[PDB]
Amino acid sequence: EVQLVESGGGLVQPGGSLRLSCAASGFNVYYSSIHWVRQAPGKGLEWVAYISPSSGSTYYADSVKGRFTISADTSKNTAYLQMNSLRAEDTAVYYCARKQYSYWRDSYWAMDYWGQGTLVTVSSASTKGPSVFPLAPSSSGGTAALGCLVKDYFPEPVTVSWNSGALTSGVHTFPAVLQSSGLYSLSSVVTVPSSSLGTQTYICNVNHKPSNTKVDKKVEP
Amino acid sequence: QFRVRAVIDHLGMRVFGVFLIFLDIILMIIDLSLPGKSESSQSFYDGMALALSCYFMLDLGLRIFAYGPKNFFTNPWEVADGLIIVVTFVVTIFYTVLDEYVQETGADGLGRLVVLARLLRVVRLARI
Amino acid sequence: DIQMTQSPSSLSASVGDRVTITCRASQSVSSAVAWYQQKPGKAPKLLIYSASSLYSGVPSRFSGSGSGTDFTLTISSLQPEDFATYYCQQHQYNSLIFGQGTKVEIKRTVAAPSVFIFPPSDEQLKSGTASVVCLLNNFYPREAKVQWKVDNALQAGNSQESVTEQDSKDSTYSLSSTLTLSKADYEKHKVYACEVTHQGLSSPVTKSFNR
Repeated sequence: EVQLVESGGGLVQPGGSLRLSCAASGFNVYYSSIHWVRQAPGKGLEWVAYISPSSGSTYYADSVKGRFTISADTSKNTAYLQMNSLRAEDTAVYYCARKQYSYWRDSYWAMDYWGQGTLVTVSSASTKGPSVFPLAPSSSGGTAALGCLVKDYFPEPVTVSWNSGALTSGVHTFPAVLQSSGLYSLSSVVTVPSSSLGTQTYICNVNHKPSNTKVDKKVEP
Repeated sequence: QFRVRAVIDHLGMRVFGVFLIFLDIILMIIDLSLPGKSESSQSFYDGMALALSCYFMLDLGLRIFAYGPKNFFTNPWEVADGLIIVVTFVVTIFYTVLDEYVQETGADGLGRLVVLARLLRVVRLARI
Repeated sequence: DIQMTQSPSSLSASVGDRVTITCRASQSVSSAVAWYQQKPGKAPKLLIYSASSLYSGVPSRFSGSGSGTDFTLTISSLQPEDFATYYCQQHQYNSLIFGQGTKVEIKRTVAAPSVFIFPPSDEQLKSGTASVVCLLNNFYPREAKVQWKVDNALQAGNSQESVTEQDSKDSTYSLSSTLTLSKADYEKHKVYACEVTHQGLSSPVTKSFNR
């Protein structure tokens, strides 16, 4: 019954600004304490910001000090993080998390409930929808493997499902790699018994919300 | 009125009260004589350090309602003593409960001045 | 400035082993230390708080032990769904510091990839480029090699690999090699093959097509 739903992340030009909204559910923020902890792609966890509308004190990390401004509105029960003068190094996934106050001498409290995590990308590279190319199963037999290729998009990520979420057994959607060109590109494969080819229609459902692109591609031999 | 006064100023209660003034300093001394103990062990030492600081606030709360608030004004041996109990209670309730305090102070000597001011109580009870 | 050194950097262990991650502090910092588990793509979830106190829902196998400046996350019986990264943290705000992180991998029986080859779609060939995909499906260990060969010519510098996170049902990796060429260069050759060298294979397996 306790949830931290966050939003606001996206693409933003370096030097520009962007605000993250961490909405709270099932507790009064006015009594507890909300942190921002980000994570750069393929890197460790880094604590960034802190706030408690109780005391009203706020603390920042050195790498964001002077640029970031963590506020909170107890009216809507939501903590805000204003990111100004954004550098390329700030490109990370931002989580917000709650930690209630300890009144003893053990500090027997940690950050139990975290947020969902929102992606903040800081670049000048333009938004570009993906194109999908069906990985067609070729040479009843054993088990045939098909898929589709989501190519040449920016920025991350893309969500790729199968048969509108019907087929989910033995589906591997690989992590996206950044091509030498500067665009991301991943492929979603699925294994199915050869018996089912032709008589069972397979479609991969690609969605790239950054560019507002959504495409459902039919894979056939 | 003064119906509870017939029970509180009983000489079986005051020996217990001063016994607590000594007990507090005992426990607080075993505390600082064992630097680096268990986490649950530094919990009931501070448990009593607060419990015995609230008793002397309730006791000082009963020695005003059932004793007369005007007996303290022209009594310098009861103004400074009540002031000590208040100061000790505030500093203890901070140090134990309210750790919201994370502002700079260079480690305030109030955690020390209160440990010192807990000797002055025993000092004045050997003067009465 | 408290240095949180989390050792080891990464570890690999079979199912049901006793895993012991250690987090050393730069000085005496009480016993208010947390242990978080994060699965790739998801948000970090709390396992241990105050260095020994278990959180609700967390399995019995997760235990916390603090000794000196060294704190210890211990998993008694390792599970295939314990594939994650683990971090140690601190309590009391405005002083909370994360650890380096430990990557935990499941060791298991050898499995040979299922190799598949994919010729570039006509729809892509229309665009001006072609992409040949070499799929390695469900293998172990992660140590697999994929070489590209167009008409016996070993391509190098024009392909990109990508490996999924270890599966949480069988602990097998899946690899994907993308060979990107120009339409003109794709037309100029016939036999396209990807050659897979892996431990699970007693000999290098090659899959090929034409046109």
